Amino acid sequence: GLSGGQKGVGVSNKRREPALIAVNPFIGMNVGRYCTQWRSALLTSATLSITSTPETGMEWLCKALGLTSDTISIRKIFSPDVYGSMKLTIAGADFPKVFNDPKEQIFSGQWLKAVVEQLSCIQGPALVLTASHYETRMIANQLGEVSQPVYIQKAGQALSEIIKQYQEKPGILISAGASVGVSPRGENGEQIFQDLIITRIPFLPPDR
Amino acid sequence: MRTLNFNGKISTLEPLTVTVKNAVSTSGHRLPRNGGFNAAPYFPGTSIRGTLRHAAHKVIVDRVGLNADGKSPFDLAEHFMLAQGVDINGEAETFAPGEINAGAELRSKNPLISLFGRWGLSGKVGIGNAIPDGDNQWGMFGGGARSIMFQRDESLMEFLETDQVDRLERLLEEQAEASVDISQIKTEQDALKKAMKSADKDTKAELQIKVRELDEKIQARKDQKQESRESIRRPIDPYEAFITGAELSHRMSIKNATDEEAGLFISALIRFAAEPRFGGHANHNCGLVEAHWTVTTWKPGELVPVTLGEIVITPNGVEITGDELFAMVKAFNENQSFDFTA
Amino acid sequence: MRTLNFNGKISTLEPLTVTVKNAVSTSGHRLPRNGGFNAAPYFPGTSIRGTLRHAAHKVIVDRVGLNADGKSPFDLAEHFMLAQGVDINGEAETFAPGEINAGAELRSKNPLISLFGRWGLSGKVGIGNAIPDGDNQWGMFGGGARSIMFQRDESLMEFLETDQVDRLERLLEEQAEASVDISQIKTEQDALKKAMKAELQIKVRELDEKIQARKDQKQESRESIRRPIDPYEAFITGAELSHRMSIKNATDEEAGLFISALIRFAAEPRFGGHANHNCGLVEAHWTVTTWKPGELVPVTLGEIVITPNGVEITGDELFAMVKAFNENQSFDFTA
DNA sequence: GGAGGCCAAGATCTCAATTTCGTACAAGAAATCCTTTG
DNA sequence: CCCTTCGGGAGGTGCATCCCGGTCTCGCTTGGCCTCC
RNA sequence: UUAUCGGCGAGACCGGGAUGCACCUCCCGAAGGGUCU
Repeated sequence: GLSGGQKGVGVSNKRREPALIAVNPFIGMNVGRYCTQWRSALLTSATLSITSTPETGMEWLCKALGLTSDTISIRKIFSPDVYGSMKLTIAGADFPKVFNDPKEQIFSGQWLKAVVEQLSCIQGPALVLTASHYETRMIANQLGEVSQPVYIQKAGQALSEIIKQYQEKPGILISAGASVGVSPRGENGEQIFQDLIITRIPFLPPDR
Repeated sequence: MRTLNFNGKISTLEPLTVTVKNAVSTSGHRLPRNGGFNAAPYFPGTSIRGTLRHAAHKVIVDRVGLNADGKSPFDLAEHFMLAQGVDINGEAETFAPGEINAGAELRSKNPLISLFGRWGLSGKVGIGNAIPDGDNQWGMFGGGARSIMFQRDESLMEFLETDQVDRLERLLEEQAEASVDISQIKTEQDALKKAMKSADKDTKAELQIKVRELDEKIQARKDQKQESRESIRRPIDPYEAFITGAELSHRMSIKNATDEEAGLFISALIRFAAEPRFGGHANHNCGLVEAHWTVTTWKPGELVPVTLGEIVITPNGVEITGDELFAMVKAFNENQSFDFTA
Repeated sequence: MRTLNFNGKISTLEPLTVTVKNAVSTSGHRLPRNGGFNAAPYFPGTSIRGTLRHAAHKVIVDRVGLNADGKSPFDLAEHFMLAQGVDINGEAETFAPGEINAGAELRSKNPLISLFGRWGLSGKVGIGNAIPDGDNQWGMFGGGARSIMFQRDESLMEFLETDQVDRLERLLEEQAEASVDISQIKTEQDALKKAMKAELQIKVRELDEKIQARKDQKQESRESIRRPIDPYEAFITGAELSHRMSIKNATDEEAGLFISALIRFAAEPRFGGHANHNCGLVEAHWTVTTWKPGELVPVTLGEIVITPNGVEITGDELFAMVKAFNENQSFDFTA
């Protein structure tokens, strides 16, 4: 536990047994060893590059899997020149602070009010992607029916159920961080959310 | 003039408690935590230092002696100077140029003030904090509930007159009605107190104002009550204290201690051992301790210390070991040239 | 003018228990632990102090005496100040100028309040906690279950009237129905608790209120009869508990009052509660030792032994203290 | 007697005042679960 | 194979210090004077 | 990048005094009983 990684409390998937979870601090390079065992491995992803510069936005894998210069064969970022259209709306600096007191996870009433108002100003199907399920709960409580069907991802609920329910009847869909690589298709390949609302950037909590 | 380090351990024969204003919060009585909230608590060196300073003050009072009616020659200002280092007379500077060398003569003629300093004069004695050796050596003690005597025992009712029984009846009726009213005030005011957490900073002032007026309303509801002011029936909140048998490592240092100053300190320890009480909650007999200290000297320039002896304070007695400590105590006792009215 | 330290042991004639509010949790009644969940339980000094304070108060009212009808001259405020330490009239305050040097005269005139103090007046008596000597010596006592008398012994059927027999049958059937309903609702509550926030707590409060309403929808027998009794933790019979009290700067009168209160407590040596199960009965022996400040060792003034066979006092110092307290007619408790 | 070094003296004058990161997340499998039950 | 109780109640107050003591410099050139060669 | 080049530096103990303590019993009630070499 102490030597490296994160400590936590676990509840086993089957039989729901209490446990004390720790992180193996030397199996991080074993996966890299495992990849290199293959004749030639290729790690590809849509968000692997933090930045737009290949040789400075890729060190998260270089360090996480332990890859030194032995295993940096090529680092390239390929994105389409024009793929779809993106309009951007942002909360300026004067926008209310999200957490009045983030240490106790308290969302400021001003920011919640503004988020509720802006969500109520939408006129088409939309996918709100919160960070926490607590935030989902608070925005759902403050927000009401806005002429757009509301849908909520309950804590632990598999996103398949919520997405299937929301597909047939589109509208507001609040999803927490449980959805990481699942997007709601329109059941025939068409976009069914003109608006994608990130209420707050999913900042990770401090790890003391 | 040599440095004496008393390194040792204090066992807690009874629970050991203290109430430091910064340490305590709205939650309840809590010991200071030697760090952040969840850090291991320590007994303040301040309470220990004050206890031993008062013990030394009483030692000096007895040494000077009392006249036939039993009063001490010292002025009240001198009592305060000796035991608390407050010059109520109203003159003690620090950088007085003429007081540059008066410190030496003052220390020689006033061993207590030398030992325990004052405003402007350094204190040769430094009493460290007492920190528990092991874990879980502290807990909540003394929690309870003040009840009504006549309701716990009915034999006390045959002692009261009919008019007094009626007074108790009115007291209990006022208790019940005012308590339900105060409970309603408390529930509504904590209902809006939890709205403080998520509130605009401008509205936080209004929330504080509303809480303050509701507290004033509580006070008014208690004031209109006639029979009693404070509720007889009440749970007494427990206080945080070290467990019985808790072993706390303790460290003291008399810097450049003369023979007479160290002797006075040892006499203070001896007289303290008569009532080995540290801290508060004398009710519940908190503070009784069994402390043993090894006195070690360290001549500057030497690579190792020399253990002069050990001071063991136990409920069965005070054991002084080592000829050097006996010599210091004897030198302090036999030195008649002290003037504490300086 | 000496500080008397009573160091000794309390043997447990019948199990010794106390329900400290902070100690007891929803899990069950537990003795107040000496630090954490796993330490050795102790008997609070608070309960001992309260018991001996009430004993001293009874000593004082007995010494003052009663009228022909048998009424104590004191008033309610005086009674509370003496044994309870609470000023009904509200005429008490700490660090009050003018009370300076009223301490000595007040203590001399009121030895009891000198011993146990009042709000703002330091109490000379400090009543330490009872710590068991060895390991174990504590366990769960009481237990059992209240049961329907009428299904255990049947001679009572010959006592009850037919209408009362019908009432009993209705009681039994309706309590069985309430039992199954409450078992179902409590299982639901437990499952919801296992599920996991403020809204959940509000729902829990609403469900508890619904349970209370169901218990209120009960024509005759709102409280269940055939119910288990939660055991209470206590010290075992014969448990030796090391005990330390100290009268700080005690007069002969104050110490004599304390010894008199000890005798009156030994009249009914009960500590804590569960008096229904005779819990709290104790036999205690205390060596009384004084320590003149400045002296290196303390001197044993005497010994006090409390036993059902009697109260033994040895050492002429304790007799002198008791006689001094009894002889001193200059006490004024109506202050 | 020249040629290095150490010190003193030389005119009055330029404009400006500072304050404290981020908050809560968790999918399909060799597993050890297991070992049952017996 | 029973059936897990009621609620009581939740402090009053103190008091919140004094005083030091805030630096040199130097950002160039020249000659007069001192010893050195 | 309108050129070329240039460590700003050296010294300082901020320390000296204080007990946070003073008052509260958490108790109140119950048979766990009955069936079988």
